[PDB]
Amino acid sequence: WYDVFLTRKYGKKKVAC
Amino acid sequence: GPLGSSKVSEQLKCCSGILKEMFAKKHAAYAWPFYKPVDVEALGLHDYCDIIKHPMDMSTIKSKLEAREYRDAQEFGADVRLMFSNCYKYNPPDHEVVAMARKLQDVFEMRFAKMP
Ligand SMILES: [N]
Repeated sequence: WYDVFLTRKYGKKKVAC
Repeated sequence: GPLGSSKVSEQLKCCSGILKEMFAKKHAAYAWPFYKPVDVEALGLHDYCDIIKHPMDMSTIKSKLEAREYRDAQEFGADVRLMFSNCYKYNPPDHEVVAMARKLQDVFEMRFAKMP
């Protein structure tokens, strides 16, 4: 799943899993 | 010899099998970014719609196929490839999600290359 906090924080996809 | 009339119907049966494989839990570790539409606003990807004209994902493809919205295998394959090529346009080439896309696309293209 996406790390939504970090995806929003840098405006690029960050994977959480 | 005799004529036939069912090329289209067997093509789409093949397509459901490919999509079923793509959705199989066996691939979940790299398929999950493609299950659902990119949630552009929630994820804060404010540039996504500047780069991507036509978003696509496997849930949408599944809905279209089950609603008979593909004429043939070519139309189904075009949406599958659109979802992957969107990924490759939007994300940097060394991004983890691009590697996941290329791996899942191998699953699709291997089977899509075969005669039905
Ligand atoms: N992950």
